[PDB]
Amino acid sequence: EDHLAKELEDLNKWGLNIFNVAGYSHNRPLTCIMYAIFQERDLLKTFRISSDTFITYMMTLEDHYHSDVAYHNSLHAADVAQSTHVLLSTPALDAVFTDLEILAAIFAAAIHDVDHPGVSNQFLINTNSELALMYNDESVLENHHLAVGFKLLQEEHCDIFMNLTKKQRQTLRKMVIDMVLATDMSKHMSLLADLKTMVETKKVTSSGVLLLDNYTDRIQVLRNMVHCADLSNPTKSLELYRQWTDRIMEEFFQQGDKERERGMEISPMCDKHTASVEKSQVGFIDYIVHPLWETWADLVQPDAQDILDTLEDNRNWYQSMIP
Ligand SMILES: COc1ccc([C@H]2CNC(=O)C2)cc1OC1CCCC1
Ligand SMILES: [Mg+2]
Ligand SMILES: [Zn+2]
Repeated sequence: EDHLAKELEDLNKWGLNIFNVAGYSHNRPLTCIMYAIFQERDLLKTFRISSDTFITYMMTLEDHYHSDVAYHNSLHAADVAQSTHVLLSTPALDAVFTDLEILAAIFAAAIHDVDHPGVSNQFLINTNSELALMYNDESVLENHHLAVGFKLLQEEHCDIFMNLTKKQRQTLRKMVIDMVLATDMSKHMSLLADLKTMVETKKVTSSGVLLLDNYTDRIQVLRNMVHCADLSNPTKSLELYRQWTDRIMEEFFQQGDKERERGMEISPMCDKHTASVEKSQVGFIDYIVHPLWETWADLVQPDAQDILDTLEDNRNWYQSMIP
C-alpha cells in the first residue's frame, strides 16, 4: 500500500524488485507496472489512450498468462516490461527512438509470453500439439503469444491503439511482431552475430550518442533490447536471480516429468535426477547471457558496465556452489 509506493520509487532502476510489487498489487504485477511505466512516460496522453481501456486490456492480458506455470507467468512479463523501460533510457540511446517505437517495445515486452503452457517449442512439436500443427513447427509459442495479444485488441472496450493513425498501427504491428519473434531462443546465435556487426560499424554523435540512420538499424537495436530484457535474470541482484532460477528449474523439471510419463527422451536440463542447477546456470551465463550482454555493453558503453559486473559476480557465486 505505502509499501507499493516505496518499491515503485525504483521504477526507473535495474534494482527494482518485481516480486515485492506483485505482493502489494493483488498479484497483478503486469497491470501494476505497465500502468506505472505508461504514466511515467506520458504515453496515455501522447497516444490518447483511455485509462479504463488500458486497464481492461492489461488485466485481460494478464489473466491470460497462466498462474500455475512456475516461470512463464505474469511476473516474468512484468519484469521484462520494466527491464525494457530502463534499457530504453540508457544514455547512449537518448532521443534515438520515436514515441511509437518506445510504445511498441514496451507493449511487446508485456505480451511476449502470453498464454505460455510451460513447455518448450520442441516439446510442442514432438507431441504433435495443436499449436505446432497450427504454426508448422516454426517459432510455435512466439507466433502464438503475438496472436493472443493482438486478438485482444480486436474489441472496442480494449483497443488501446484506436487513436493512433492507420499508418501508426501498421508500423507498430510490424515492429511488435518482429520483436516478439526475436525472443525465440533458436534465433539467438543469428541475432548476436548481427548485433556484433552493428557494433563493428557503430557511429556516435560528438557526445557519445548512437547514430541510427534507417528504420532497419532502429528495429535491430529494439529487437536485441527486448531479447536482453528476456535474458536479464542473471544481471539482477543475486537475491532476485536465485528466485528466478528456482522458478525456471521448477518449470523445466515439470516438463521433464511429462517427458518421462510419456516415454519420450528426457531433455537433459529438464531431468531432475541428473541435472545440476548450478552447472546449468554457469553454462547459461558463459555461453549465452555473457556473450550477449558483453555485446550490448559495447553498443552503449560505458552505460552497462555495472550490469556486467553484477553478472560476473553472480556467475562466480553459482560456480562456488558446485563441488
Ligand atoms: C534463471 O534462468 C533462466 C531464465 C530464463 C530462461 C529462458 C530461456 N529458456 C527459457 O525457457 C526461458 C532460461 C533460464 O535458465 C535455463 C537455461 C539454463 C538453465 C535454465
Ligand atoms: Mg518466450
Ligand atoms: Zn520471456
